[PDB]
Amino acid sequence: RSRKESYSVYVYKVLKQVHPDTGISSKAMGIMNSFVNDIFERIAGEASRLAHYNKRSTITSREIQTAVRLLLPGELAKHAVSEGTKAVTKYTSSK
Amino acid sequence: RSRKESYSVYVYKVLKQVHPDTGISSKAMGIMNSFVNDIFERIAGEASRLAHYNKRSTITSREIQTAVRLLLPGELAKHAVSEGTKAVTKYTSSK
Amino acid sequence: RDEPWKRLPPPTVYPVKEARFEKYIPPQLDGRERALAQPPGQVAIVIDNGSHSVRAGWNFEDKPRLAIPPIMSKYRDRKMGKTFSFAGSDCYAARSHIRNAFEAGTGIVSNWDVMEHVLDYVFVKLGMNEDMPIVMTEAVANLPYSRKSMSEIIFECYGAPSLVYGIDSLFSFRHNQGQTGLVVSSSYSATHVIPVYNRKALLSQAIRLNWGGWHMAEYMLKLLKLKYYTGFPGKLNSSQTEHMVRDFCYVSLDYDRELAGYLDWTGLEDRERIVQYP
Amino acid sequence: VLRDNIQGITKPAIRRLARRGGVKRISGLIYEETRGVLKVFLENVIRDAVTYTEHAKRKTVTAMDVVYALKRQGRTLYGFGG
Amino acid sequence: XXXXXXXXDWSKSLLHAFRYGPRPFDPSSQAETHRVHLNVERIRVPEVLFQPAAIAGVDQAGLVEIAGDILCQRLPSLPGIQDAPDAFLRDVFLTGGNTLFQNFDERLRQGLMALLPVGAPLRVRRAQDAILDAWRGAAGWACTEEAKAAWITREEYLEKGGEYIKEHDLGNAFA
Amino acid sequence: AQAAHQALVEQLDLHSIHKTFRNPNWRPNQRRNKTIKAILGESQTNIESAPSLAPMKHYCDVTGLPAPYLDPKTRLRYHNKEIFAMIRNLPQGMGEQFLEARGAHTVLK
Amino acid sequence: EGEVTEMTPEEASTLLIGLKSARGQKKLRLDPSIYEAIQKERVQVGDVIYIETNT
Amino acid sequence: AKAKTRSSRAGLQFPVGRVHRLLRKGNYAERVGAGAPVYLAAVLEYLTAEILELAGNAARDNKKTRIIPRHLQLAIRNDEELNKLLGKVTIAQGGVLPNIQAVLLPK
Ligand SMILES: Nc1ncnc2c1ncn2[C@@H]1O[C@H](COP(=O)(O)OP(=O)(O)OP(=O)(O)O)[C@@H](O)[C@H]1O
Repeated sequence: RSRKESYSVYVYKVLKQVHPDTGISSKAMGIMNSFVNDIFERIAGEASRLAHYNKRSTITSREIQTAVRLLLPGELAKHAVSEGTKAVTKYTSSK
Repeated sequence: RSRKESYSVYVYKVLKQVHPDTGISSKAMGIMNSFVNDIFERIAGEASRLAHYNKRSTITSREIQTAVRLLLPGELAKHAVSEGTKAVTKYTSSK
Repeated sequence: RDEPWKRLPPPTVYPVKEARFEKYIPPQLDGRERALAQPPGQVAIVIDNGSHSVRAGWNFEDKPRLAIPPIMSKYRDRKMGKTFSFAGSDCYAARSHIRNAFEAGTGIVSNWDVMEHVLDYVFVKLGMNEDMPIVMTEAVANLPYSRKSMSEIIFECYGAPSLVYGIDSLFSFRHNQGQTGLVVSSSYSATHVIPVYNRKALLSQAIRLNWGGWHMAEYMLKLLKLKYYTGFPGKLNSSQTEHMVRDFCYVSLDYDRELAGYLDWTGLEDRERIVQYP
Repeated sequence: VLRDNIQGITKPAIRRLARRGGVKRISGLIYEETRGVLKVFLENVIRDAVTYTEHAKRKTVTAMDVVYALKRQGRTLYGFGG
Repeated sequence: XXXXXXXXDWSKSLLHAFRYGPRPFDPSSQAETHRVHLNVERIRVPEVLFQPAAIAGVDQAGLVEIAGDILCQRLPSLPGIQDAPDAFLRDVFLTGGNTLFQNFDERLRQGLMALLPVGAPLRVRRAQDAILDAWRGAAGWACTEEAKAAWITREEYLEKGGEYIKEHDLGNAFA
Repeated sequence: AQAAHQALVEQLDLHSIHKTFRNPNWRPNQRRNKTIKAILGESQTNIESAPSLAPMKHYCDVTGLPAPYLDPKTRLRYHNKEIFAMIRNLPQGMGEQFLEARGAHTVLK
Repeated sequence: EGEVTEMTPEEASTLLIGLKSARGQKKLRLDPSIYEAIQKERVQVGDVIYIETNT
Repeated sequence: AKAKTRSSRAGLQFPVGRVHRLLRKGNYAERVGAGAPVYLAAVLEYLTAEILELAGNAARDNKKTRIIPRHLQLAIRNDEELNKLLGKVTIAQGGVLPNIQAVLLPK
């Protein structure tokens, strides 16, 4: 079995946040999972190359932010960056 | 002085091997250097993804060979695998 | 030109002789009744521990009673809820969890959990309901650990008065009434050459070639796998290639002349041997 | 090894694909060309897929092999993994 | 070519003769694709006993060369025996199961005739029941005085150990 | 229909017959079923195999005919130009299997 | 007729030659003047030769 | 103890040790095999040779004994495989292939 994991439960939670009375099929869920994984690999990769280009051996939130600025086009970036800076602030308000 | 490494002497040696009576310009030298760097990053990247796909933490000559089979097209790949196998065999023999 | 295949005769084809089972389960108990009637000191059970065919019987006869491969197989059925374990020729080669007592390619026993069940099948089908001496064969220059483990299985598992090891080719020498010669014996695992001087083997200088009938079968399988190159629709077992080798191979007298003119068109219809499949 | 199968991509199927693509009128020499293009495409994908399968020392081409092939070819496919 | 022929395939290539035979090609029928043809495998596979290093790449010597090495280079150089060619060549016989091939003893006889000096009374024969005489020899040996003087009883196994060897003239060397 | 096959499976069995002679006091050891390398490593006889030193007649390894010359790209002995054609257009992954059948494949590690 | 098996100088002179045929080899003791006719010919290890014994 | 290079043992020119270091400190895997640097160096050296050869040919064609970017461009854009390999690569100061369509040709 090996406990094959995914981003299922999280996608479901966010779905019920933005739309309480709206469901999702299995195929669409798999597509959302593949989307999450893809963006993850892309951002993390670009962040890795960012750290490597500047001879720095650490991927901080800065590299992630720059990677988002490079990858996500237009407003999608802006909002995302905000949603990041928010999160990392709250994490520093209870740690 | 902070010395910066390059593939200059190596591509020069290769140049002398294949064409003893020809020269090379500085611009074309940098182009060849960037070329070798790009292919290195490509093959090593694809080999890394190959190792990660099969839950392996070691890039052996097999991963490199498969990566070359995936990247280089047709006869180029054939001769590449040929030269690679020859080199790794000759290295295996001569300790 | 229609001539080279117009007057050509219809082919004479041979089917596949795969080593299948055979419908016999004898619980032969008529040997112990004759064995207990002889005077003591002249009754012993002889087991040829052959790599292709373990043979076993009593010494006062001429043919061996049991002649089986070292194949065993054990199962568990959850649709029935029962553990099976039968061995020998009773395996069909429909299920196969086959593992052999001999290591593949060398006549040195190193799969003792199989050899124990093979000897168990031997002592069951001979009839043991209770202590006879055992004469048993081995390979030339056998490893000491294998002899130690075999002796441990003979004494500790079953319980025997005595056993003694010998080389089977030298037994066939002593039965053939020779005194001094050069025994060349090509077995299933290796081909031995042993010089014998006045009924004594000179084992300090015997030489074994590392080729045998199993190597014949495996190399024949490799060449039929590489001859029919684009994919052959058929299960290419090793045993059916062995039965091809048994009845379709002969050592040529003058090899370099026979070989170079072998695939000529004139007369290939009588050199060629053809095999069907279902 | 069966026979042909390049003709398995029948005429009304290609017509359907053109309809979904938004094509009003189709030539007669379109179908063979489409069969050729699809052949080249499938060759390029299956080659890399089988390569990934061989590197994993498997005799069964998995879906993830196809996904990896498509991703490295530059056509990421969602709904199967990766 | 048609104008020249009017004015005037598989049968050329040997690979069709090698895979399929002199008959024409397989039309992908039921009882035609499922056929294996044997041409060279008849004489290539039982030839590895004599030329091992070339056909199958086993880096050892041939049977003829091993027999010649023992008869001509080791046995005359061994002290304690009288006649190296005049005794060992009286009876060279063939025992094992991988021997019942047509024309196997004659090949070994021609090889030893090429190796040995002229005039040696070479007489190569074979056993009577090649796959079953290995059992019958230990059957006839089993209840004699040398076998009685070579058994290992149970208390001898309990005392001497496991790797104990009664040195018989048929068994291996004692240790 | 399958009752005869079931009876043949049932009567051909070892656990169906009670072991009237097996000693139950004996217990098997785990450290068995080794290889020749392991047994030779325990004892550190069977080193009487001898190689050769003689000119070998090299034959073809695609077919069995005598072949006098090899290749630079794939190192295959071959008889004539038909076999050379079939060597230079064979699908990949088999040009190494011919050297596997002949020996000295030297696969990567 | 036959293939030379060995070229062994015995004394220190007489040189034995084994002449291998397809029927059997045979030792042969040579005079120290016929060996200087063998040696002018380029016979090394395994050349088949044709020695007249008388002439 | 008379040290020798790994490139010499592999019969190559490209640095095996350098490639090995880059693979180790390049965030590609936790561990890296011993055949990987020699194999990779061999492939890089081979590709280098294939380009430099055709580039030398193109240089010879223009009566010049020094390979310039133009010669590299002419070498890559003619070799279909090399072109596919460098399809998304722009060679600086390499120009384009002299190619004029048949329709634009004089009547
Ligand atoms: N009629 C036949 N013609 C040719 N070969 C045969 C024939 N019958 C049996 N064989 C061969 O004999 C071999 C079996 O030999 P056998 O079982 O006597 O060896 P073995 O005594 O088990 O070897 P070992 O002593 O190493 O265990 C098989 O490989 C089979 O190919």
